[PDB]
Amino acid sequence: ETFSKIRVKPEHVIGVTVAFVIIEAILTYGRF
Amino acid sequence: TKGKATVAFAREARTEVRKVIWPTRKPTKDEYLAVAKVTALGISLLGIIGYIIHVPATYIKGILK
Amino acid sequence: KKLIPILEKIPEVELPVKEITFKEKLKWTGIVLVLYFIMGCIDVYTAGAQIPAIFEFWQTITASRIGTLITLGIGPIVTAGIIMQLLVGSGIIQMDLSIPENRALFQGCQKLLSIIMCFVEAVLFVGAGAFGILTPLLAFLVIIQIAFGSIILIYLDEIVSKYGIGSGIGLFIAAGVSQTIFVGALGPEGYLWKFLNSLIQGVPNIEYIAPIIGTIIVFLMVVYAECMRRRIVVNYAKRQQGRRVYAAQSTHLPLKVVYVSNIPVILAAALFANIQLWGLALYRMGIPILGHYEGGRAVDGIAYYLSTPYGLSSVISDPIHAIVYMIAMIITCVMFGIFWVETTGLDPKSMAKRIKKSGAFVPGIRPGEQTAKYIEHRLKRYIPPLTVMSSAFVGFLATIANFIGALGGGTGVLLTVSIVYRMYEQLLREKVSELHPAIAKL
RNA sequence: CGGUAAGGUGAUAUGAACCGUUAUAAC
RNA sequence: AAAGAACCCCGGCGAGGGGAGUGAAAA
RNA sequence: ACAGGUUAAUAUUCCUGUA
RNA sequence: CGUGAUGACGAGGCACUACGGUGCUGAAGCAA
Repeated sequence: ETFSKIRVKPEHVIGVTVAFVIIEAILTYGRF
Repeated sequence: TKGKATVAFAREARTEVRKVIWPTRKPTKDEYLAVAKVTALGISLLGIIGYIIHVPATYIKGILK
Repeated sequence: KKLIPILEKIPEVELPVKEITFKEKLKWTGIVLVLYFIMGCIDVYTAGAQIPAIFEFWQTITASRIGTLITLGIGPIVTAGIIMQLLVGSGIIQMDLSIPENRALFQGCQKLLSIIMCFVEAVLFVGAGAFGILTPLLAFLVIIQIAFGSIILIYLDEIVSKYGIGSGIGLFIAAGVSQTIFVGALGPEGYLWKFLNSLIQGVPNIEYIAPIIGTIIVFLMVVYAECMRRRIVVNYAKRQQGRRVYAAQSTHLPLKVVYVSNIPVILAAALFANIQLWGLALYRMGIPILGHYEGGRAVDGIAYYLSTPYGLSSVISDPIHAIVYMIAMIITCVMFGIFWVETTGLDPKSMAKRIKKSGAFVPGIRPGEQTAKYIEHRLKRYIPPLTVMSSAFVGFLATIANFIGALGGGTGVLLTVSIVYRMYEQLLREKVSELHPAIAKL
């Protein structure tokens, strides 16, 4: 298995990704 | 040295089997076509899904660039 | 002792021993798929709306898309895996995985490196002049986003890998190519139209429909492989009574042909990917170690001799160039292939158990099936080739698939077609495992 | 050669592959 | 009329049995 | 038609060497 | 008795291995 002392539930990575999208999706576009 | 000989032989011995394995329907008036079907069908779904998303977003980007 | 400290700091994915319904593995996969396509729609935050064309060579095997939140794509992950297979391959760092140690060592380790290669590539990309404006400030910002997007994939892969079907990478690649096709041919600036329109305009352009053909041909060719197949077996045995039938007969087959050299060739092509990148990079940022690019790609040097010819039409105007590449790829394939042995691959040991039960044994009755139980050598022998064969077989079909040249990437189409079929199989082994909650190993 | 006909390839006998539905299925 | 008892449990992936359903009835 | 050699199971029968 | 046979086999070693076992090599090889 994995020696990853930390456990991360997928629901997070998904939501964290919805994060990158929103941020840059607006950080870039929607100028001004 | 010998190593190369054996390796070269194995390839030949295999080519021989390919000869025996065919009869059926070379392979079958349904088999081959199948792979292409499922394969193409799968690529279509993945490709189609990409098209939706993709192209609509491009229209907007251009129309607001 | 090992890099266990930071290694234990690198997050992972919570694998539930709960009920993960087919319907859920499916629905999961799909969510990953979309976040992907989506990320491929979003440009990287960068004022310099002007970018120097594109690298028509890295995108395909990388499943990336330069200029987007995934401009680096699977590229790192592949790079990483490439090194590992290189070290743990040429014995340089001999390891007998067997033990959950070496196994989880080889892995965990590689994973880390993937994040290392995640940033490296990022920097290398911008440093290769993938965007044009090297505003130390803006440059930094970009790299951030870039490698971080690739990170998300690394974790999205993990998700699919433990919450859905098939594989992230495998998926991703097929995801990209498929799209690259459906869009290139039919999308906005679609080719089918550019051709169709060119017909209406009255100036029939054979160059607009061409690439579309290239792809059909390639598909039919790369597919021809997934056609053959034995048939098959077989076994036998009866005397049922275990308290409920037990007639016993014996499984069948066959299975198909190709795929094995899948991950291998993915690495060969990916090697070349990191050369054309690493050469240009270490070109407009140093000395011409690898080759003199100019014009974007390379027009001389190791780089030149190792640049796949595809795109639209096959290039005859350089025979020698062809020859070398081919041979160059071929051998590179044999390599990673061998390095896949020292590691792991389609093994008889494994097929032994499972090709020695189909039937019965037991007490009730005399159902035959002797098999079997000491006759494995019959596989490892008949086996060797199967996967292969290879660096020239698989590597050849891929390379020549590029001379011909096609939409999405001759080679890309290949992997895809395979990945897609190995993905169909996955969907079946599942549609069935969704019945008898046990035979999760037959 | 005649009758007959949506059903058939005798039984334990399923499955598999096939033959027929209008006048060379089968009986 | 096979609807000849899916599925769950003890038991030696036994024997046998207890539930669960089929059935007008498993008296 | 002999001596070696060989199969999980055949043998002056199969392989070899020599009749 | 020659030859068959500077061939084979051959104590034992160098190898893998599932632990049924398998490869490379190889001394003496005569007389009463």
